Amino acid sequence: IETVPVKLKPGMDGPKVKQWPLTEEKIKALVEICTEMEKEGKISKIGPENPYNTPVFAIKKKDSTKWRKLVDFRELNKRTQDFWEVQLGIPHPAGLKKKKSVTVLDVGDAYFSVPLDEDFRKYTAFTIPSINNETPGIRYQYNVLPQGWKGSPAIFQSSMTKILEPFKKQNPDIVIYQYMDDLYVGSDLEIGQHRTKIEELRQHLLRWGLFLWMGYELHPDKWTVQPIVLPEKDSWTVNDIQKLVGKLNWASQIYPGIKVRQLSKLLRGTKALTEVIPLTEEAELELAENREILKEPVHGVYYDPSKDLIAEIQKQGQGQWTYQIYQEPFKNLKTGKYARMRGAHTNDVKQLTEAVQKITTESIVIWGKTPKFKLPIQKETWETWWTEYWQATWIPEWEFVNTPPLVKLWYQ
Amino acid sequence: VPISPIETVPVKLKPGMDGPKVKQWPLTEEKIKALVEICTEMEKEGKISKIGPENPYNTPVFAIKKKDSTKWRKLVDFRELNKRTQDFWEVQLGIPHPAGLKKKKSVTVLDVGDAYFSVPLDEDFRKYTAFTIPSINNETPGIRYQYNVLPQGWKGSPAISQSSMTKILEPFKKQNPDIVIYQYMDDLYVGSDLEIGQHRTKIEELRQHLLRWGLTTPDKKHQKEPPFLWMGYELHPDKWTVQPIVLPEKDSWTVNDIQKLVGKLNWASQIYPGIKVRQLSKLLRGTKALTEVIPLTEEAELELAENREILKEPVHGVYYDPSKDLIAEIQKQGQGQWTYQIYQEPFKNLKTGKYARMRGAHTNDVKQLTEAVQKITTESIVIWGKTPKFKLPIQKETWETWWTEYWQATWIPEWEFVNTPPLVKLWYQLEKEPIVGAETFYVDGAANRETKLGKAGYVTNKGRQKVVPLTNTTNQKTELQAIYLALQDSGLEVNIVTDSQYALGIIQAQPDKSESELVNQIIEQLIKKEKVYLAWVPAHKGIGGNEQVDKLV
Ligand SMILES: Cc1cn([C@@H]2O[C@H](CO[Si](C)(C)C(C)(C)C)[C@@]3(OS(=O)(=O)C=C3N)[C@H]2O[Si](C)(C)C(C)(C)C)c(=O)[nH]c1=O
Repeated sequence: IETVPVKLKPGMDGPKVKQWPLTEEKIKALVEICTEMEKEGKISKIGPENPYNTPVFAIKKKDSTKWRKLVDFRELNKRTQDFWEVQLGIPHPAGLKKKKSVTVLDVGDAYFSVPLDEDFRKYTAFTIPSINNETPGIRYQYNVLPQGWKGSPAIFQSSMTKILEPFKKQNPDIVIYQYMDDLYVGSDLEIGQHRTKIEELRQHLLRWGLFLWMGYELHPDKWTVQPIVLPEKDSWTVNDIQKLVGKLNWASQIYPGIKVRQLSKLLRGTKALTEVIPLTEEAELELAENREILKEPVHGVYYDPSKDLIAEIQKQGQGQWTYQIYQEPFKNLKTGKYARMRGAHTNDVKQLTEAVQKITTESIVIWGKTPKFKLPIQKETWETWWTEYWQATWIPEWEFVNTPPLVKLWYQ
Repeated sequence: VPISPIETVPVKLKPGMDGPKVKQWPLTEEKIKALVEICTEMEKEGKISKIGPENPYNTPVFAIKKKDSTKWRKLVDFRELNKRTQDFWEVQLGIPHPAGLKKKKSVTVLDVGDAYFSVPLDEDFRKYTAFTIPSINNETPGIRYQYNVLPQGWKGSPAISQSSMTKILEPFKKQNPDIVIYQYMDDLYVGSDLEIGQHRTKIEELRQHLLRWGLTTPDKKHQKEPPFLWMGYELHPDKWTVQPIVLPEKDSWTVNDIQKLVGKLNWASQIYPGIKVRQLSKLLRGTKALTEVIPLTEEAELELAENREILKEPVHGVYYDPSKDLIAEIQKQGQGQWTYQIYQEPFKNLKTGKYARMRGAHTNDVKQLTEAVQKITTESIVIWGKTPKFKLPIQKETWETWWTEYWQATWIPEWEFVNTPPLVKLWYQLEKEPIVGAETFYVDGAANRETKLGKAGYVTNKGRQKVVPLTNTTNQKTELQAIYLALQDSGLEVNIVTDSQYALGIIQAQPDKSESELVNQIIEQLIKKEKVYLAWVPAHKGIGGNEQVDKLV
């Protein structure tokens, strides 16, 4: 006797989501994968009486040579009524984001033993499609807790605790978090230390019964929200003052105090763009006080668990991407940049996907609730290829920008 | 010989609903005579059963001897029950496409409509299947019956029938990785690239396997001679084409009349290269009526001729061969239209297609090429499960310049340049830094929303200035006109300064064709310039010409 019944919200029915076309390579890979999952009772073939469906696809895991099955439960999770504590105080771990280092461990394959509630199982239906629709797709549903479902960790949570307390006692300082298939553990420990620190949890966990041999190390030292900086120059041309006046005007949206009157006054006139204009003292002071306000932080910038987190991304060129997270326009909760040379400098789509993952991971760690992305890319282009580079167990939500912001440069 | 049973699929009615109660029809004695004759055949076969009136439900029975064919056939109307029957997994989504089919040396057709008919129906659901045969003259109680099998016309029959057959065949398919078994409608298609003799064995074997569930299946689907009219196509032994298209020559073209003209030429395009559709289509966006005659932009009636010219020469596509590669070629048809051919060996197409520019104010050739490409990628994955190698009319250097500079993220899969004019190219490029020694034009526009009167003009560092009066204009058009004046009165190198975020946007998208012949004349000016630097500044800070040009009110 091992399952916990579960339902949906009032008027919320199972998912009926279209499977998208897959490559012959991925299908053959999902077939093989899925046969074995059947041999071990993990999932079973279902009849035509099950109408529901969730998309599924295949990937090559982080630092991997083997294919892996990925199921997009985004819709099923929005249909899942999260389970809650019975004492009102409910905390996300702020400490993890405050800790020096955060190591992510994939604890998904643990759920493969724990059974799923019968009256819910029909809801995890999915199809391996055929090529050119010649044959009817091959359908299954889960018998055990599925990777990708968020109501899945909530169940194993008051069970993992048991698996984690033999560590929490021992290392009272460390913080441990959980978002989906992964465990987030951070420590204010020396790297050599913190690193070896994980094998202790990575090992003591197998004793509890328990892929998991790869390395991804993560750190928070940065500015929460990178500060806006103005340039320092000895000679300023009309074009420089203009770009400056531009950047500042944009910043006064965020920092009310930004005045650019004396900086504007020199702009009066109709001089060649490339002409050097000498700075006055009236506008130096204007520039001085402006820099100060820029050093200091936005006032009353509160987070609020009731609204959603929005991540914006800008393609700056040469594999450089800036990005911002927020819930309120002009109220950045965090900024940053991904200028990495690990992804393709020959593939935009590939670079953006990576950008989105890293920004997602950063989000979970700071708030525990991934961001709603605004992509600098035509809808069709993104869905056609993003899956070909996804390496994570979860998937955020995302809209699409179609008009280039003027603010691109103002960030880098 | 004992037979394996065909387990039943649990069926349920919708959320909080109950069986149908539709009173029976008033029939002809003759029909009643028939229905009785028939239901008696069925009773013995087990297909149906007699029931007590204790069973609450009922579904109306119709009867029809059809089209000079003496045979009388029974026909239940489950329309109601259906509407109260749960949803099942859909067998419908998507249509296989000819260019995707993989031929085999040997192919046998087995009729399996009979097995279908032997598929047991869920017990707890049989109840809702009840139906009554009226008695002659109404002098006796009607005969009560409920199905024990999947009733023709019922909602869950095609799915469950297919599903049950998928299951029976599963083991066979496996134990014989060499052959292919397809399931379409009420037939099984068995193909194999095997020795003429061996194939017949494999059939005989299949037959033995299906007999384990007591099903006897004869090569019965009526033998027909190629080509086979399947879903709008002609499937010849080695080639496929669409069934003929013939278009209307009337002068009284109406919305349906044209709506119709679209559906057929588009269909024709998957195989016949170069069929334009824009023109005839253009006036249809601004309509809500489907019943009246329509004029013709000449550019619209000419194309009809082009299509017709293309359509008089038989054109066929091939079937798929997995070893050989997959290749797609794209060409610019002109005017936001494109065309492509997917093939394996040159001068032998699998299929062809077209892509028309999405509706937008302004656009450029590269963006469109890119879209056409994603479309072909998507289609190709659907049909062959892989992306083809692309042969595009665009230089590697142009593509490289474009994407590295484009503000969005964009991507074309493995592709190689093909020197076939018209080449797709970049028409102009804005400088990245101001231009030393080039005249700086501070431009500015404005319109009074009420009066609709504005001014568009500029002032320069060289002292050159100009303000032009306009009527019937917007606070956006004035801004673009101003930029246009600067482009007109400046030399080959020019620095332009606007405050128009709107203008910046349009031009920062680098379109090469627009709807505004205004934005379209600007593009033309841009083409002619050697170096154009476009800068932006904030309004009402009273800066430069926009300020000197701003005070001209
Ligand atoms: C409509 C149709 C199809 N087929 C064949 O069935 C299979 C598919 O069914 Si159909 C198209 C109904 C579906 C929708 C894919 C299930 C088929 O056999 S294969 O194993 O050699 C490979 C196939 N594709 C078809 O062969 Si061909 C038409 C390619 C032929 C020219 C005779 C060699 C017929 O023999 N007759 C038909 O009328």
